[PDB]
Amino acid sequence: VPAYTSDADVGHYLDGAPVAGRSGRFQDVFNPALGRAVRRVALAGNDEVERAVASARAAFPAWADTPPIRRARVLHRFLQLMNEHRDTLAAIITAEHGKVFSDAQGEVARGIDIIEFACGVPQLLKGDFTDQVSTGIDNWTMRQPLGVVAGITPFNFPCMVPCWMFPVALATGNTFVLKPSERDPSAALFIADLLTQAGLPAGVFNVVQGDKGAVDALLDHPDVQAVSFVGSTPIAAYVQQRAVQSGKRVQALGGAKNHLVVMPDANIDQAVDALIGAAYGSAGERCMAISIAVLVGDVADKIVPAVAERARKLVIGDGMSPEVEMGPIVTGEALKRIEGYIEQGVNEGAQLVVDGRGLRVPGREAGFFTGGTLFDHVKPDMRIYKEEIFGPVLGCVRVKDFGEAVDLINAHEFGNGVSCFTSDGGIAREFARRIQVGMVGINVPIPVPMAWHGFGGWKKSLFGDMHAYGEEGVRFYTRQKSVMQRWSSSIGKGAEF
Amino acid sequence: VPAYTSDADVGHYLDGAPVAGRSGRFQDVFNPALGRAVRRVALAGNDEVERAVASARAAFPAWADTPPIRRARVLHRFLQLMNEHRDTLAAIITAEHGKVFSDAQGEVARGIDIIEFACGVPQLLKGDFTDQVSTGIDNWTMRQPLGVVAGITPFNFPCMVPCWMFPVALATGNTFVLKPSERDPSAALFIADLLTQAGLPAGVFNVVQGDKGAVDALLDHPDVQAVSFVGSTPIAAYVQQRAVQSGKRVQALGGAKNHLVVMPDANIDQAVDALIGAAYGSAGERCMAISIAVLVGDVADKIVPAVAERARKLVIGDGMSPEVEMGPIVTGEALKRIEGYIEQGVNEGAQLVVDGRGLRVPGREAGFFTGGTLFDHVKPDMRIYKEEIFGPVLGCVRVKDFGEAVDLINAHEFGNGVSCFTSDGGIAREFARRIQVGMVGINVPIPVPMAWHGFGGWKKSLFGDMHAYGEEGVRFYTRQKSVMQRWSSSIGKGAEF
Amino acid sequence: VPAYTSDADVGHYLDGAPVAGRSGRFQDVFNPALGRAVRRVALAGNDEVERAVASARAAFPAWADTPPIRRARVLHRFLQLMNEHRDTLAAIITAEHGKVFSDAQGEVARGIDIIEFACGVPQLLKGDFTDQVSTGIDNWTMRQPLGVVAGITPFNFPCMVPCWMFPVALATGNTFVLKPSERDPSAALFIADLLTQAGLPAGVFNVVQGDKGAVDALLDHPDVQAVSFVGSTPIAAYVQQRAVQSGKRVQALGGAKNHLVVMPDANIDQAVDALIGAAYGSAGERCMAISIAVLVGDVADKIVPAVAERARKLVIGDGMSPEVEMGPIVTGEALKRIEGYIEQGVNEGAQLVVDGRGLRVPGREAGFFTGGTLFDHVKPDMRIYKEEIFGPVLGCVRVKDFGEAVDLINAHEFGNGVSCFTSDGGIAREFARRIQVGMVGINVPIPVPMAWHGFGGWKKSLFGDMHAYGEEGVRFYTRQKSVMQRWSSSIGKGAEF
Amino acid sequence: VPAYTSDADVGHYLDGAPVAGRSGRFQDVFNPALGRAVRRVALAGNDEVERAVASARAAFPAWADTPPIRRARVLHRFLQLMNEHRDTLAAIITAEHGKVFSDAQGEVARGIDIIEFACGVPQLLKGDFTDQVSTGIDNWTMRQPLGVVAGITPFNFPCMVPCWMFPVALATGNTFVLKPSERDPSAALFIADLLTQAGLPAGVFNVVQGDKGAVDALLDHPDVQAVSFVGSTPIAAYVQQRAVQSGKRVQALGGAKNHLVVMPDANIDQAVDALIGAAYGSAGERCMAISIAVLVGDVADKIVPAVAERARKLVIGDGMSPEVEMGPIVTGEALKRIEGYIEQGVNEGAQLVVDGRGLRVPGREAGFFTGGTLFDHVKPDMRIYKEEIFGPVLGCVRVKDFGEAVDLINAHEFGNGVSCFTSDGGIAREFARRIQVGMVGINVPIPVPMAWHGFGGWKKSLFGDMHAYGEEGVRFYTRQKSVMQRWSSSIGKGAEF
Ligand SMILES: NC(=O)c1ccc[n+]([C@@H]2O[C@H](COP(=O)([O-])OP(=O)(O)OC[C@H]3O[C@@H](n4cnc5c(N)ncnc54)[C@H](O)[C@@H]3O)[C@@H](O)[C@H]2O)c1
Repeated sequence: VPAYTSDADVGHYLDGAPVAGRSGRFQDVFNPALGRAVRRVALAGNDEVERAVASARAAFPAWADTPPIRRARVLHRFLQLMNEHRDTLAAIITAEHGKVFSDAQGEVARGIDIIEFACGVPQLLKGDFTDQVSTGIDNWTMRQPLGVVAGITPFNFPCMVPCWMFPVALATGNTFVLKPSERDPSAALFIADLLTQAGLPAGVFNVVQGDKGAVDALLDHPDVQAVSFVGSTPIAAYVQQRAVQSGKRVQALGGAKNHLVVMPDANIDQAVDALIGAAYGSAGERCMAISIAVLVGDVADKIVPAVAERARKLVIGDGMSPEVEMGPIVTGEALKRIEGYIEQGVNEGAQLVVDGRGLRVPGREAGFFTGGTLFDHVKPDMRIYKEEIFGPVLGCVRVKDFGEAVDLINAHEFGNGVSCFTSDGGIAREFARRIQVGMVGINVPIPVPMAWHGFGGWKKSLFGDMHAYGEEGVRFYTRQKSVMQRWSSSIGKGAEF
Repeated sequence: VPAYTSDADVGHYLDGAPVAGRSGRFQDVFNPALGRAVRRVALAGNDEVERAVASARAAFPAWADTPPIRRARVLHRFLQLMNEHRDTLAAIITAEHGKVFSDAQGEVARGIDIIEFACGVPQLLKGDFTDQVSTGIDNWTMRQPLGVVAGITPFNFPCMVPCWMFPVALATGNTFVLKPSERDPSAALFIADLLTQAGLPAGVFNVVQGDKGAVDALLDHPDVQAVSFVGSTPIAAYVQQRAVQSGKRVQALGGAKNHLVVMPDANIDQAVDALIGAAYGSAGERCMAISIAVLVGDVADKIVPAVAERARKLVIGDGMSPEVEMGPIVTGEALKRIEGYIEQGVNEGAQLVVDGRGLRVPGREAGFFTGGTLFDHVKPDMRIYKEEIFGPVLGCVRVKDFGEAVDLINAHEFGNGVSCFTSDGGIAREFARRIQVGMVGINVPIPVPMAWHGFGGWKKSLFGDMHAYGEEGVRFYTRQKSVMQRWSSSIGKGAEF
Repeated sequence: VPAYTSDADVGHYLDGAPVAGRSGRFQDVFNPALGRAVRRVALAGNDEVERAVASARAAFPAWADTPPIRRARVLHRFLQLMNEHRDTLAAIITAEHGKVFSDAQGEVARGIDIIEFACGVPQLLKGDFTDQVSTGIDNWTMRQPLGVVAGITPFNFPCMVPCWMFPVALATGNTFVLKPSERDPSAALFIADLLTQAGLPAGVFNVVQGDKGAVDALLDHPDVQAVSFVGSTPIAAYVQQRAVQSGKRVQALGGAKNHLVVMPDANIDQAVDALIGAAYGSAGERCMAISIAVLVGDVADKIVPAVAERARKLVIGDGMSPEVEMGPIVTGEALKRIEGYIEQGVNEGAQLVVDGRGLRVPGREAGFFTGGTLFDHVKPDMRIYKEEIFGPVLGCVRVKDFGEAVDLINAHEFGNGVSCFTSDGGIAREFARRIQVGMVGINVPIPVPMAWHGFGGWKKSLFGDMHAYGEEGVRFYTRQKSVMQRWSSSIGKGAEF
Repeated sequence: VPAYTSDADVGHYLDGAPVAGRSGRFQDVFNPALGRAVRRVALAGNDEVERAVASARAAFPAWADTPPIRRARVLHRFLQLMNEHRDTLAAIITAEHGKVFSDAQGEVARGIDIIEFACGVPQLLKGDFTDQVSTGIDNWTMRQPLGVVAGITPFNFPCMVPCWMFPVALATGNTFVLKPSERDPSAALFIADLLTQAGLPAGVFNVVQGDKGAVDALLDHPDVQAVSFVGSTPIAAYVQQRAVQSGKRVQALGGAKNHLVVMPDANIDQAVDALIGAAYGSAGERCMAISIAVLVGDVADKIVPAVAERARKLVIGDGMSPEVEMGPIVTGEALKRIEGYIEQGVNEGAQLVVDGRGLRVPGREAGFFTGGTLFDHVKPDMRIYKEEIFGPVLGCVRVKDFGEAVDLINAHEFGNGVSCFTSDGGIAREFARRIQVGMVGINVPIPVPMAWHGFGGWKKSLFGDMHAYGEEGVRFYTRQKSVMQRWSSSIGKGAEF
């Protein structure tokens, strides 16, 4: 599969067709491996957002009246098409985001998993029927679609996060307007085209490109019923407040600071492999990336020297090269912020075991590249421990026993993911049932739940009370109706009745 | 059972014991049938709210560690005690609220139904277990309690609405702080005493009396996790906004304007009986009360003359008299507001078929009594159609056919309850699946769902995305955790392993 | 699509490849439209059955260890292949069975529906997890595959009935041996080939052709765990007895005698259309075919004259002709038995309104053709009312009111399907909740439940206690295991633990 | 609580009242601690069985028409009564069965748990409702009662096993006829009296005493729909065959041979305590009793010497003495058979570490008493390993590693219960998912599942395909009905419609 190249402007999607921007405002889109802009993306105004919402509202009733099995068959055709063109989408993601090609393939596969789950929506839409609640009265419940829903997605997963939202929403009978991240929008348009090739009626799925202005226009529109958001914690709080102020259902996912605990009885080699992978995959630009390593007892001297040796030997380069393990950062501002965090960590007393600054890649000297960074003797009061770096920086914190590690983890402001490596059943049971984290792994560095369970963190990692996809996602996109029924005597109509 | 009389001050409940107020501010509590104050209720300050929250937080961990079956057994003993003392509670409710004694007995029975449902919580807390999601990895989910939750309840159901909230919350493993309506608080204290007699540990259930100040103190406290509110629409919106601003889970129920549709093929006598009962039970002080009668075709001339004849013959008096069908209004200000609504309805062109103003009850001349009021030829642009009166006022709106009635109902701002009387299966099916209302009745004037389904309206009748009690109530009070587990080889420990 | 022609012998399927018979015994296979044999089918001995069972048992462990999502993906590829080659399978079914081409297409579509449901097996295999049943003890359940299962299918649905069984059994992790009807076996082999093209491992699905001897060999084999059977009532009882005697799980479906009730307030034209279709589709060779019309009140004179007029105008001929509505009978012996039933009905006093005997089709004079037959004034004591004819014969029974019809239906020995045509809600509710029939239709002549509900009749129509496909089908193919877990203190291993 | 004494004849229960026997045949009932008969029990003939079945069939329709919530309230009152009189029932059980008083109290508590689960039947009877399966068609399922069901129970649990059956059957809407064990029938009558005091209508619950003749009369009766049986394997197979031959739903539970595995990393003291308790509680007369101890590696020398030391120090005497840990055997024939098994074990080469024969209890010299017996070096080919002794006999089998123990357990003919003691997570996971046993314990000697999961073994331990109580028990007592509904246009009735 050849590398993705294109210079045309990136527009919006409306009525089952691409449309060029009309506001006159554009933003450059960079190739991170080259360090220069390659195309532009239009920034939609209020009128284009209103046009997309009107199209979705016009399309909603007929799509809602469609039986769920036919909607599932449309999603089945879309799944076939997605399996057909996975390499092209992965190449687009590598070109714009900058991750490794195999990582993009894995992201596409993870989105296809959610689509596979959504294909079975007739089973998921079962209501409850109760007969003879009193003498001659029956009572049953069902769930019905809301209307027009909106989704706002980040840059690090331009394909998987939209697949967390739109398949289930379309399966339950809603219409969707998507606002992708402006740093890598092309994938969204690609997906929309595939949705049109699968037989989806026009207006059911629309795309608008833009920034904070388009988000505010979406949040203020009275014809929008629900909002799903994925991003950082402050923006999630702002989105939740503004959407609740206008009377909408909101779910918003925030940031993370994920810990991995190594017990004295853990497998050392597997723990080192897990730490390396989960800390330096995709250059640490994942919500489930491990950023703090908690070392218990005397295993620290068996972990830090090994991990450092693996950190210096990472292969860094262009994402389309097969042997490359880590790609560049998305933008230069993010790279500068990561370097500032490293400088702050050095200034506040943490030991800099491995320094990744000042990296030059041959043939990619202008790319936004950096090396892996490893700290030691990190303290809870340091800024590199409390704040989210979102880069290839790993810190090590040493504790005396299991209870100290549990208390340290429970005191953090984030509750997204946690992992523990051990061979003892009782320790695993107590850690699983005592930790204040939404997603827990036992010898699993990145515990992303399956498509039929749902994704969601605790504390400041989630604003709302429902999770993404799964049965939680099904319930978020529908509203419950109850019906109580009885009849009187029919002898009036005739003796036969 | 004798009438309830008492002159002691009404205080708060803390640590399994009543406590007198310490702020120094009190509010009078009236007997509506007599028209004069009979006791006082203390208004808690910020310090007393903080004390209650601290007690609940101290009690939370041990109660959460208790197995669900033992919590269910505590609730079972509480159910036995509630069945033992139902008449005393009903007499208290009649004395303070002013409803008929049989109506109070029905309210207590409806609360006991929710307690009966909550007794079966071990079945409801089943998680999902999946084996071999990949080779050697298992994945399971569970739901865990939130912590300290708060409930805010209105005056019209001083017993049933608190039973919508605290039984399920206690069954799932939370601690509860209740803020009852200050117009009739005594019942809450009674319930708390019963909860202590059933073996509930101290601090798990606390009561604070007060007003907007106590509500703000509860909404601002950082140790409170969830808020449940029942009341009018503006206060519900205010509560939701203020609680979301501090990062809490919120559910808030608002007002209503319930319609009943009479089709040309309906049973006339049963329709008249249903209209009379559902419009003039409890003096129209119910969220599920019918306030608009929609008459289709030529049945209007068969409905209005009959209903009016029943409206003039209502027996009105003190709630403890067995023959009385309707009691007084809760306060004199509410009576004045209802009379103002009647005057407005006369001024705007509606025909006043039956006028209930200027009623004097022999022996209860100082009571807040009023008669039944019936309007005719009500239009959608009138204020008596758009706004909630919350009194014994019924208006009649005439339409030409089924579609006009459906369009009229779907254009209202409220979506709480709706009813339709017919003998045709297709009309019932289309009405049930097309109406934009949360709770639907077919020949059922007041379609309150069963304890295992849940209570909730649509549009401006509910702020949030979860319903009260049932599985929705169970999910509102818990948070989901996912666990993924795997193990490595054990050959290192020995050849036997 | 051309008509299907082939003269090769029909063999068995083993280890992912066709195999020729080795017993030396064959049976002729007829083309019903031509009236002559066109090919042969081998009849397997005991050794070939044992070979198939051994292959399935050898393949079972690896297939059971496969994660459910990969099995679902194999079924997804099989679904794609089935959608690709539906017309060829329909042509084969028309050539051997003799039904109309559109009817065969509908049968293939109905099987594809069950495959679509089975593709979502990871959701269906969720167990129950409960935490802290007592202090420190957890309890969870799961369902695991049985092993080798066997299926026995009739002639009238050579594709749909096997799809009732093998997709769910393969999804839950079992291996399958199929014994198709010897009258039309080719479709089974076709399906097996498709299953091999989708990536199914060898030995997971095997086919053996034969007769009572092969069935007895399957029922006596100690390595077979479960048996599913579809056929007539006496054979179902025999199969259940013989399989239970050897300690196996059994489900067996029997015969039917389906009634349709016409109320005085029903739509006459729609009732006539439903009666014609459900009585003369596929020449009455369906378990859900309507064979008795129950007429209530004075509607009989509006039903019998119309239906008869439609019965004389049926177009009968070769199944590949587009304008043909009814095809021939499967064999000449069945045609002779149907004619004997008609003669018996004439002899016992029923009025022969329309006689279908003595039919000659131009160009198909040797085919097993017969016309539609209509009786009137049928009594419960007649043999044409009590016994199943399984042909294009419809009888009419007149009753006075609703209760008489209900009592008549509840006294029959069969309980498979029932239908009622009315416009009254109360009558529909009472009929649905009072009738002693497994499958009920309100204005639906053939109420076959959806893929996510399950298929099953009552009384003599089913031997066992579980239904086919759906959650019932999932539970039939799995066994439940419970696990209770606890751990002791880990302080012995170290102070850190 | 005083010891239970009574000399009146034990009769049957009919129409909510005790009735004396009329056949003229009686059987003596022994006090095992005294060794002499104390009363008689009548053995019902065919006519009395027919009378009980007729009474149940007469009572069935009204009980089935009762709403489930009222049936649940009847069960709630019964639960209150059972909690009130638990000590009297325990004393009766101790007097007739001969177990320790605390053991009888535990049995009563375990039955009360099942009653508590059954009190929540309205939630469990939820059907599935699906809207718009096609355009204008809805489909929903429900479950309805079967009719008259019969239960047959053993001697070792005269209270708990009947509570496995009749509460769920009554909750789902059936009528029950009970055939208790003739060795200790009084408890059944006691329970029936309590059921009458709770408001149960007459004829819903009937009791018949007897033996094989009464069982055959029950199995042959055409008005009985379902049979539940608990007992030994040969009788279970006979009952299943005879009940299937007459077309009934059957579930039958058989015998057991439960193994406990001790790993080298297990806690030695806790393992010894578990072995002693689970092997010598209730004199080994439990289906979940541990009869084989599997010792892996070098732990055998740390287990056998300790266990033997505990086996010689057991306190044996009358069950009403507080300090007694083990009571006598139920009959003298059972004691003789146990002694014969011990003699056979000595003859076939097993080492008799501890011999319990020749025991004399001071003051109870005529009682059917025996001591604890411990064998060592037991082989799979011995009769004491393959056959069920059902007494206080424990054998020890030594294996080399984990795989040998798993292979040994999987080769047995019984699959009821299994336990494994270890501190390693991976070993526990592999043992739980690989063992061919229905009920599994990790560090739990007796893994009886909770009331909301269900009880059932595998292989020769269960005949049928459904388990006892839980959702399996709910599904066994009900049959599923499907309803598909649609309506035509209503414009014919009028323009308004
Ligand atoms: N949707 C439902 O299920 C439901 C049920 C019952 C009643 N209601 C509604 O309740 C209303 C009648 O009850 P009410 O008159 O007691 O309602 P309300 O709005 O006064 O709510 C009562 C509660 O809110 C508190 N409250 C009142 N004003 C407040 C303020 N400004 N700030 C903060 N807290 C404040 C009170 O102290 C009390 O605890 C009607 O509108 C009726 O429709 C709704």
